[PDB]
Amino acid sequence: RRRLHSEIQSGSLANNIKKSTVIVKDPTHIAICLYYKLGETPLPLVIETGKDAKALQIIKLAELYDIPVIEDIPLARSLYKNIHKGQYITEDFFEPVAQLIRIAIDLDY
Repeated sequence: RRRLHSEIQSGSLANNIKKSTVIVKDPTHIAICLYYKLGETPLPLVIETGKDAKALQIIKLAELYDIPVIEDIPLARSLYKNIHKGQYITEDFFEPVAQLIRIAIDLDY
């Protein structure tokens, strides 16, 4: 039998958070989920975003799945405005996102 629309939506959101590399948040309720996989993605990409209730939801799922969350107001707002879901970060973001990822994760290289 088919699952409820709400279950497909919640399940879909959960899976995208679970596979996120790092989430960048603003306390006014923006959350940006970055995805990077060495050899697959040439650059980090924005996999999910949210504002207000959706931001709160993303942040709570992040806590559930132990995904690193960094507060960075200017970077959250700028990514929100500029890098839409499915898009790679652009050059102005390379250094700030690199630094973000190094806060969140121990590479390696």
